[PDB]
Formats: sequence, structure tokens, C-alpha cells
Amino acid sequence: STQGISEDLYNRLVEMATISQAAYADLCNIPSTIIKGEKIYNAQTDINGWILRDDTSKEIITVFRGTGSDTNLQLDTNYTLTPFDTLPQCNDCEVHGGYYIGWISVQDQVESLVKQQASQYPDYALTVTGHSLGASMAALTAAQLSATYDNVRLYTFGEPRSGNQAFASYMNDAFQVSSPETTQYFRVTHSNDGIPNLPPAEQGYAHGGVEYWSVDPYSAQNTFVCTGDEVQCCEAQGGQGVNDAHTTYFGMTSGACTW
Ligand SMILES: *[C@@H]1O[C@H](CO)[C@@H](O)[C@H](O)[C@H]1NC(C)=O
Repeated sequence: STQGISEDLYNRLVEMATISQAAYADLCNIPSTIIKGEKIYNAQTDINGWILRDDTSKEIITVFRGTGSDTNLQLDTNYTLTPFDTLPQCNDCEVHGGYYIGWISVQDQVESLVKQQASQYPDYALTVTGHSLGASMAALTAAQLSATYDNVRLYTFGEPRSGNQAFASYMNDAFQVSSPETTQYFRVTHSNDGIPNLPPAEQGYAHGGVEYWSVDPYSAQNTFVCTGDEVQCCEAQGGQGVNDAHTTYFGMTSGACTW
């Protein structure tokens, strides 16, 4: 769809990409405006995340790492759709089965830690982010938080299709996706990243969010804002699986700590 984003938005996407890619390396060199809180971890699924707080921007940030282990790779491959029973009001919503196990395996930690921060800082916004598997963790987390808190924002990078169209439509409503001027769900893709094409749509999967498609060389002026139902932006490129475009967002490779 539309060429170019503002520098303020581009900076924000870069910031969330940095946090997402740092999650692969114990949060190396994240912005100095961020206080690191408690680690989120489950041993059966190897889901890793943290709760963070940025007082300068008045947000509580929850980040999940993406795939960093054989266990994570196993989760990635479970494409069975599972009812999103977390959110009974999400009518007919179903999510990627592996990422649902991931979500369940950390839910109590996420909800308790977010609750603790939000109780103390009740005016702060809630932001969720991650890359790849971490991006789908972020989507399911942000869905849950949106049912009980105000001002939930979701920034994903290289996100798989996280669930069915019912789930996408729920997210589109909850995150004001009907305009790029109001969206609180920024689904960031890069060049021909293959992960945003999986699971295939024809298995009953769909994306939500406004897509922000980064074309190389990366910059605000070379990022596209993609909406509606046509096959376009990243998904049109037909990338296959985990490829170079998937690993490196805004010049930052997962875990590399070059920022
Ligand atoms: C896939 O995940 C679902 C839960 O979302 C689980 O019930 C199912 O057993 C998993 N499939 C496999 C092969 O483990």
C-alpha cells in the first residue's frame, strides 16, 4: 500500500525491534530509558521474556524472545488451531497450537507481573513486543491484556500468522487497526521474510494489525504501510521459511548486540 512513515514512528519501530532482538541475548544494550524487571520463563516450552518499565514514556513493556532452542522450534511447527479459551469473549477465536502452549506455560507469570507493575503505575500504558515466536507470544499476551487494561500496544517483528480470522478481527477491533492513524497494533515485516507467510492462509490462518513493511535499504522513507485484504507487501514476496530477511530487522540481527 502506502510508501513512507514519519521519523517519530520509524524511531519507535526501531526501538521495539531493538528490544525484541536483544531478548535473544539477555537484553544487551536496550535503551537507557528502560528498567529491567523480572524474567519470564518456563522450562517445558523454553519461553523466555521479561517485564520492563520506561518511565520516560510511561509504559510497561513485556518482551518475548523468539526461537532459540530445539524446544522452541517444536512449538513453531504445531499448526493445529486451538480455541483461545483465555479470552471467552473472543468469539470463535482460535490460535496457533504451539504458541498457545507457549502462552499457557507463562500466562500466570505474565499476568501476575504485569498486574504488579500496572497496580503501581496505573497511568502507564502497556506495550508488548517480540520477534518471530516472540511476536506470536506478544500477540496472544496483548490480546489477553486488552480485555482488562487500557492503552495496550503491540509491536511485532517477523510475526507468523498467530491464529484464525476471528482472532485477527478481534485484534483489529481491540487495537483500532481500521486506520494507520489510530492503530495500536504495528505488525512489522521485512523484505521477503518467509515467517509472515506461515502457517499458510489456506490452513485457516490470518494476520491482523497494520503491516509496516521494511524494504531495503531500511529507512522511514522505504517503509510501507499496508492495509486491507489484497496480497501485498511482505506476503507478496513469497519468501520461504527462516531466511536472511527474517533474522535482521532495521539492520539488527537476533542476539547480535551490534546496536
Ligand atoms: C498442538 O498444540 C495444542 C494446544 O494448542 C495441543 O493440544 C496439541 O496436542 C499439540 N500437538 C502436538 C502434536 O503436540
